[PDB]
Amino acid sequence: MIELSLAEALFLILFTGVISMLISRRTGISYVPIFILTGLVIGPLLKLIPRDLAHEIFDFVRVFGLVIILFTEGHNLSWRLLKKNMPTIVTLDTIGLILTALIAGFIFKVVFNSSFLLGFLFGAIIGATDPATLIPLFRQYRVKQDIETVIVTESIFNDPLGIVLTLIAISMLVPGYGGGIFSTLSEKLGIYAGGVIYFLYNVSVSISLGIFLGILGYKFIKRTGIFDFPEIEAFSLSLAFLGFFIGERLDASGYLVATVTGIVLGNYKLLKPRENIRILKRLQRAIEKEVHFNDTLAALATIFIFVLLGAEMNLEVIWSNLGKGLLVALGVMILARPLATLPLLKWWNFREYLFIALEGPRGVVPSALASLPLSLALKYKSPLLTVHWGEIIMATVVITVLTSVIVETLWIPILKDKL
Amino acid sequence: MIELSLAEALFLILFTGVISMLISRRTGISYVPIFILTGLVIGPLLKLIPRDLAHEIFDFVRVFGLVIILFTEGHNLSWRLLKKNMPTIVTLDTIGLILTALIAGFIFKVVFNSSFLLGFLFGAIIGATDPATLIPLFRQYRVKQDIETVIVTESIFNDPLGIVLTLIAISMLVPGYGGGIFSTLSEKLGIYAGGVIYFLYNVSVSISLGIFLGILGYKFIKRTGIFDFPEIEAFSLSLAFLGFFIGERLDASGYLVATVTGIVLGNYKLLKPRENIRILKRLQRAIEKEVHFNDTLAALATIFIFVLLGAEMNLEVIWSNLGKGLLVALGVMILARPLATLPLLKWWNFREYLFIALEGPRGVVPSALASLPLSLALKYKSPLLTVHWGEIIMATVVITVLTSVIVETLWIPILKDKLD
Ligand SMILES: CCCCCCCCO[C@@H]1O[C@H](CO)[C@@H](O)[C@H](O)[C@H]1O
Ligand SMILES: CCCCCCCCCCC
Ligand SMILES: [Tl+]
Ligand SMILES: [Tl+]
Repeated sequence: MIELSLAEALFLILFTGVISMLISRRTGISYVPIFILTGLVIGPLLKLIPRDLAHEIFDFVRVFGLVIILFTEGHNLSWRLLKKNMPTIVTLDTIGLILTALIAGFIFKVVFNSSFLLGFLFGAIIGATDPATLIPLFRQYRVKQDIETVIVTESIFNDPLGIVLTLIAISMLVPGYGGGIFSTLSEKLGIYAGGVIYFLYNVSVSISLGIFLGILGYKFIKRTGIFDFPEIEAFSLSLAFLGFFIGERLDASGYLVATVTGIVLGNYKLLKPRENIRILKRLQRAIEKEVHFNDTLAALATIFIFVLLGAEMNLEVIWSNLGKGLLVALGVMILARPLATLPLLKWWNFREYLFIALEGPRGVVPSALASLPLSLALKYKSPLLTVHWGEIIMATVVITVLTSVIVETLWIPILKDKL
Repeated sequence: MIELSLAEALFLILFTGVISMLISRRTGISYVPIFILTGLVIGPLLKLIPRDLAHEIFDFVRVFGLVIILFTEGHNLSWRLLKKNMPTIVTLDTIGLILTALIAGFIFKVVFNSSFLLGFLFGAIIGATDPATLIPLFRQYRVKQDIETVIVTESIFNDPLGIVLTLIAISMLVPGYGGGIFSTLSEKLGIYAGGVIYFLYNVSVSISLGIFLGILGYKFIKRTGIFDFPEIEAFSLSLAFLGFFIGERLDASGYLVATVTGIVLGNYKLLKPRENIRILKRLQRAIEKEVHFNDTLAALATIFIFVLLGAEMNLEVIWSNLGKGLLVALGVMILARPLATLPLLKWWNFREYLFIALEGPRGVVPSALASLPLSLALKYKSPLLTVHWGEIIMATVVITVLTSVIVETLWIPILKDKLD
């Protein structure tokens, strides 16, 4: 605890996270458990970074980090690969996501003895997936591309869709956090109906404003000539955060807005420019630079998120509920997940569907949403969501992230040969 | 009291700053008064960004910003051009800087009926130079590459040294700031000898540590194979701040350590000859990626610094002493700089000397250290430095920056066509 409380803590997270990243690449082991372990070392163990600083930093890193993460994830998306295998993807992010959210919710409620709403909070938090761990092994194991594309795309589209479900599941238990459209719509049309209508509204408006601001920004780049350093990176950053803030100002998921914007800018090629060659080549250069910068920021954000999650956990609650946590984990990675991917069996084989379903692990987004109910319960004390359930949900999320990551990372060589 | 949301405030500053940057590039107007006027619009006038909130943000933006900016700036230094023009820039960064701070401080002391310490604080603040607002007009008029090299390098070295001089002046006013060594010497030798010996200590230790960390980092990159995304950027950032914190824990200028580190990293080919071609390729790849990211961050930090400076100022005190601040500013531009640059004509002609001694403006660093004594006054209670004197210092720094940038960027063609 000799270090500076604020600055040197941040720098400690950065430094140790970087070293952890290096040794992760060198070892070949996943970056998730390495980062979590690092946080565990500098956090709970060595007591260098107490939970207070962890929360305070995580309150900013949540917003900035998640926004930039979803933006860069939007960038690394090719719409053609999506269109080639659309139906098997679009439905699972529309239905399968909510389905596994409900099954995880129930299977959480029946073991931790709570409300279906809190269980649904856990499920919504843990909704998004992260297959970035599997990719380094996929490329060297030469697994089929047709599944990699649909899994990665699935993650790209479910990441912001897990935040909105978390945002609404929270808004139910705490009255203050929800406001504007949700309050009135829910007050006039009940919880369920008003919630579904609010969901559709949020998604539709987010996609609309996303495409709008994406194309508008893309045209603004040409109209005023933004190709050179440092205007492109700065303007793109400001664009993403513009989408987020005015997307949230009219009460809608600005995260999904930023994601869709990243999709638009990421696929400028298909925007029908009818423009000259010079402009498009130099614009390709500019977009590449911007992608580099923002992806660096997203890397730093990823590291910070995982390390903070590792340094914000308390081993007391976790060890107190380890068996239950593992039970929930295996409950959502073996039971909830395949039964939520049933419609995928329509266009896919038995073993293929089994693979795709069973495979998906949880990562960045659930890690960044884990401490949210806790941190919110501490500030806005509600009898439905207290500190106890905050610790419970968070611990369960961390447990499931770790478990899913390690287990699903380790069981692919044999499963490849079996199929 | 804080009104607008923090995240929305930060975003507002970023957005308006970017738009202002575009407008500044297209119009040809220097980005300094554009940013300052932008912040001025969103700051005092509209009260979108509360002055207290501006303070709280600035306290972070200066620490992160100055470090990343100086570290990046260190890469833009050529050791060959440094060796070819050593005594000149050495005379500039040492003698010229200190003398400038002293005489400008004397002017401020005379005008505002100040003490010697407050004046020296002002001079130390406006000691640094930022010729980045002159580069376009330099490479458009095809001015001599020599004087451009000299000016730019002088900026590179005198930017952190200006913070040290400010650190000195700050430590002499508030009891808490002066840490470790400086205190000992100060209570043993006195403020003069203590300040000088601590200056030498800070400079030497920061430079040596910067070289050590630069070489160590280079060897680590070369060894472990830190060549590709995203290892190089993250690691270089971690190193850039490692130098800062380590340097600050040794009671030295961490900014100077980061700067020297950037100097070492920028000149990677020089550290080892005979090294394989492929190695130089990969190393240049990594270095270019790093430079891209960190320079982008430095640009954002510059935007934030200038805009925040614009949003922080209060027009009351400024307009109350506009003539005084302008008088001090003209005293710095006309008297201070050339009088401190007089021994430079031992290697250059009178015209070249005059150009050099009339071009150097005040930009980023003095703009980030503008409200530092004011902030400290609001933080700690000292019988020497008060609040309103911090207001005076800040406002005078603002006027100085604006006038220096505007005028010394404006008179470039008239001055050049007469001199060279
Ligand atoms: C003005 C000097 C600051 C550096 C400007 C670099 C402009 C080009 O930026 C380039 O972006 C590329 C995107 O892939 C990176 O791979 C390169 O490393 C980077 O140099
Ligand atoms: C309060 C102590 C509770 C102990 C629970 C430990 C769970 C370990 C499960 C191992 C499968
Ligand atoms: Tl994802
Ligand atoms: Tl400079």
